[PDB]
Amino acid sequence: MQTFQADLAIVGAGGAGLRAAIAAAQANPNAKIALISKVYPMRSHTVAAEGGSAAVAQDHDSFEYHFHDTVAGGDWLCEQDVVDYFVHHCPTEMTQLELWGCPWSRRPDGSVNVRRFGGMKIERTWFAADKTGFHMLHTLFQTSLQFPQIQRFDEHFVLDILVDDGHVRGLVAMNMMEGTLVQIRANAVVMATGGAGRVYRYNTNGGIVTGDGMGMALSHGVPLRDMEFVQYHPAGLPGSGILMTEGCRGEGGIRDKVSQAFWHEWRKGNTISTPRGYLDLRHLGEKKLHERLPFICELAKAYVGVDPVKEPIPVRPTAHYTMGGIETDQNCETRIKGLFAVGECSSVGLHGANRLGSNSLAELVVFGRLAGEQATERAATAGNGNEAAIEAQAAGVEQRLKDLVNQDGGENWAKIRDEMGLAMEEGCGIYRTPELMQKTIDKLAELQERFKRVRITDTSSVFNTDLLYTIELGHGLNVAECMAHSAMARKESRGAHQRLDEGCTERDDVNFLKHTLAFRDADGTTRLEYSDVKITTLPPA
Amino acid sequence: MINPNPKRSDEPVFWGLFGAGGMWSAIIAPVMILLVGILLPLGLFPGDALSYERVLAFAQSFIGRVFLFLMIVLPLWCGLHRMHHAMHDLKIHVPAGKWVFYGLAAILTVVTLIGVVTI
Amino acid sequence: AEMKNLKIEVVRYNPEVDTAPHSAFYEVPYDATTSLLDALGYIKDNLAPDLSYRWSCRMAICGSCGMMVNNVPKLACKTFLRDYTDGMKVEALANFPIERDLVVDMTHFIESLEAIKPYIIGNSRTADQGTNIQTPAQMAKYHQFSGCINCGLCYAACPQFGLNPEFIGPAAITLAHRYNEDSRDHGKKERMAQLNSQNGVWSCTFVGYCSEVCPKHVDPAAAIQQGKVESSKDFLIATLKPR
Amino acid sequence: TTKRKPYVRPMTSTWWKKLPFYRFYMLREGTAVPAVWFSIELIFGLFALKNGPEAWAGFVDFLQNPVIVIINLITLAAALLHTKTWFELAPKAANIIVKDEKMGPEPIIKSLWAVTVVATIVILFVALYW
Ligand SMILES: Cc1cc2nc3c(=O)[nH]c(=O)nc-3n(C[C@H](O)[C@H](O)[C@H](O)COP(=O)(O)OP(=O)(O)OC[C@H]3O[C@@H](n4cnc5c(N)ncnc54)[C@H](O)[C@@H]3O)c2cc1C
Ligand code: SF4
Ligand code: F3S
Ligand code: FES
Repeated sequence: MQTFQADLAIVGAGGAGLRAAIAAAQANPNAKIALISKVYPMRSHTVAAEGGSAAVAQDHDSFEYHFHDTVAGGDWLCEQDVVDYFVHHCPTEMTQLELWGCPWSRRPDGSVNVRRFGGMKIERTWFAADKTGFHMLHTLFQTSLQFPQIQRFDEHFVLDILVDDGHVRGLVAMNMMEGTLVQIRANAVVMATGGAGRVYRYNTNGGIVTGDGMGMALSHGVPLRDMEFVQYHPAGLPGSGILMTEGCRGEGGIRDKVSQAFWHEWRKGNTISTPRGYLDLRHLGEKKLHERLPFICELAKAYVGVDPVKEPIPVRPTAHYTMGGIETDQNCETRIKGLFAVGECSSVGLHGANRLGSNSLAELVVFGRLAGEQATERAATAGNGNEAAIEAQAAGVEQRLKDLVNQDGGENWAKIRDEMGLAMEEGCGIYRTPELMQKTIDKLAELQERFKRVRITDTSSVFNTDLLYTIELGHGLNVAECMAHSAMARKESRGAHQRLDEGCTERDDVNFLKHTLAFRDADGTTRLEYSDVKITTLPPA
Repeated sequence: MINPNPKRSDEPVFWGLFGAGGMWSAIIAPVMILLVGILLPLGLFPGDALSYERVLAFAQSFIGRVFLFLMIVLPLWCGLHRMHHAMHDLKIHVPAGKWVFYGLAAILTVVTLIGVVTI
Repeated sequence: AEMKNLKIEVVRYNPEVDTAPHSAFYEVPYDATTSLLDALGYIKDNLAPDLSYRWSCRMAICGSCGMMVNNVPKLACKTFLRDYTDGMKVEALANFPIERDLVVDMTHFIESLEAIKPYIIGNSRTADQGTNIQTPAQMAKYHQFSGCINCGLCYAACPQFGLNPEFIGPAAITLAHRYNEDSRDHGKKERMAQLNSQNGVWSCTFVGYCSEVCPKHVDPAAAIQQGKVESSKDFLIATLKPR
Repeated sequence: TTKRKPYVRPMTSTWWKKLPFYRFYMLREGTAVPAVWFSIELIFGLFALKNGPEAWAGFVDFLQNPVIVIINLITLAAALLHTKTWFELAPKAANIIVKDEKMGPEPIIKSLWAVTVVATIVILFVALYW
């Protein structure tokens, strides 16, 4: 078990991750930071964002304006002191990025131009054409390169985190190419692995958005806050679930109203059968479609034989953003000393019951910075640990893995995967019922079981993906169960979470203006608890 | 890996000439081939336009010597240049091809010069 | 309705068993909406679970799709079987060291992006000051070069590179030229040394194929060319500094 | 020890014969052969013109040989392919912004042809009218 030493380690190299790495670097120049990712950083999902990142910028705007737009949107389930913090720091991050080369689209004036996105009263969405995600990630990634302190571990799949006596001490990961186990020592780990959008049978996320990390914290007695909320995107193409942006409609482009209408059209015979689930833009015209949706047009022509300027794109809502994640304090820290979760994999308590368009990226650069910052501090304050316990731990991993490999049963992991996605699409959809919801929990547990009869027919060592997709599936199930259970329990209707059963169809601020915590025990059963939301200046009503 | 302090190449020099050569033979070569390679030998021209007497008369004019020179020389450097990389492209080994190809060019330069510098 | 079935060929290679790559053939169902990255998914899931390959975006923005189709560098996600009913051969990215099946060793690639210092340099302006002022006009100066997704395909295309793996490579140069061109940058000197090497812009004979194959239309050939005029310019001044 | 053994496909000196794009390339950079042969004749004539009056008649009668004629007809077609391609690649060495947009090669290209056109008429005019 080769042993690598570092000051603080970071799993994941998306926008949030890399932002975390760079500040750590800036925070401590003599630091030895370990950056790990199962894919080279430029392929992280952040690269897919097209809208833009938010930050107050116009003179007629204000923080209290942004603040209000955020709580309002999160249906009051937002940790208001966190929102405050977040908001006042967007501008400062958004300037550092430009300052690092990020080509924010400009004004004829020479200044940075902003757009209206996410239905916010006042625009404050900074943008780089409609490739904002791409540009932020690359600028971030490229900026990082200049720092010697940041040691990268490209295509290293993280199996687990070493933890003892309630304090993180490092992690195990697999050198994907060489197929070995690398053991990294650090007194703080930051975790940004991205969302669990691949869980659904239908999503927009990249194939690496399996929410491993989320599952990685669950095993260690950490809860996953407000996991019952999934933000479904309005336009989704078959199989690919390739998105069709929103800004199309502000411009004559042609909601639980249509969402609902086609959804309950499936029970009376009023749905209009199509090959997949008509977006007609014909009338749109070149100039607007190729300036705001050059991406939207090429994926449509590509995967459906449909040109966004000549024919309609066949679509039906698919899963997009996972708000709930690892429970975190105001410093992005978890109930485990030295363990911070930043990015979408976390729950700083920023989005509540519904994320506001373009706030995700902002969050990344905003908390990312803090995430690295507080890590460096707790980093030089950790103090030593019982070496035998740590080392005894790494062995549990190499062993549990061996146990996993030797596992047999003839179950095709890929088939399980399908079924799980298929269950999620039906029981945790735009509209959940105690009836269908139950069915998915049952299906979910059932699969958890079958997961034990899966055999990995591939035993090779150079870049074994058959083995990884499986490990990933492992986490998929686990997290997928908090979502389900969480949802089933929240007997109310809030933002992302919409039920149809008597006495739950409406938002209840009396009994459910609290947070949802799912814990997975060694017994394999998911326990739920409830916490209270921090109000500061904007009480509900 | 990759040399942190690479050897600065001289290519710009030859690319400089080559660049100009290629631009001249692009604009002027065709017509030249035309008159000289096809019109003149088949006598397709008016009276004594392309006859020895008037030709020489042009050849000895300033603008004439200058033109001839470039016309010949220039293309050389554009052409012979390519021919040199032709080797690499074809993975063809040529002993000191650099010198052979470029050398040859430097040779006819002077020769061509002699040709026109005399009369 | 019913669906067609297409016979597809894949150049497999296992460094633990095979001595050299060898072809394999799979029967895959498909339609006008079916893409190759989707065709690859199918197989691993039902025909050979040991098939390895890199992917993720599923939308030609991640740039991990790099692979060979009929001797053409393409992105599997942006490649469709409807166009290959008369045969389809898929091999590991062209001009790279196959590690396993369709996953190749990207080390030199990355090396290159790093060696050219792809980052803003020497701009003292800080967060507080506010954003730097850049007009669309200045921004057009380098905008195009910036759409690079590090997909690997230009290298697989340039013969000069295949002959000369010591060549920093097109994209690499492109990336550089981008930042040189960005008015907000003042670190051009820190990049010239590499760009002026025999393995810099001068390993290029301008075949104009990389620009022909980029799936994002970056037109590196142009960058490289523009880069030549730059280095060709540099060389000049240099011959003039007895300073 | 590692279990990796990287398979490196060899690159042959015939790599270009494969894909037609490579083939069109070789003709361009291969357009140089004729481009020289003509520059060589030029020199023969420059020298031939000066050498002697009677040495000239031999010269013309030389290019008057069917073979030499063809070769030049070729050298000319080549001189146009070259001129054709060269005009298409040139624009790419320039980075020109016109009102917040990097203008393409279509403006430069079309104008290079014009000059080229204007030249020929002149060269031909001066050459045959006096
Ligand atoms: C198509 C699309 C468009 C979007 N558009 C916008 C928008 O316009 N505006 C906005 O505000 N938000 C938008 N979002 C949401 C937002 O982009 C994401 O929430 C955000 O990018 C997530 O970034 P992240 O830093 O948390 O990590 P990600 O970018 O998902 O990266 C996670 C990282 O962790 C690594 N990792 C994962 N598992 C492991 C493992 N086991 N071991 C090692 N490494 C691992 C991955 O390799 C990767 O580097 C969009 C999302 C999608 C899917
Ligand atoms: S130069 Fe273009 S095609 Fe090549 S890797 Fe970069 S983005 Fe891809
Ligand atoms: S085609 Fe190859 S030769 Fe250079 S100009 Fe592009 S990398
Ligand atoms: S696999 Fe995402 S870019 Fe092709």
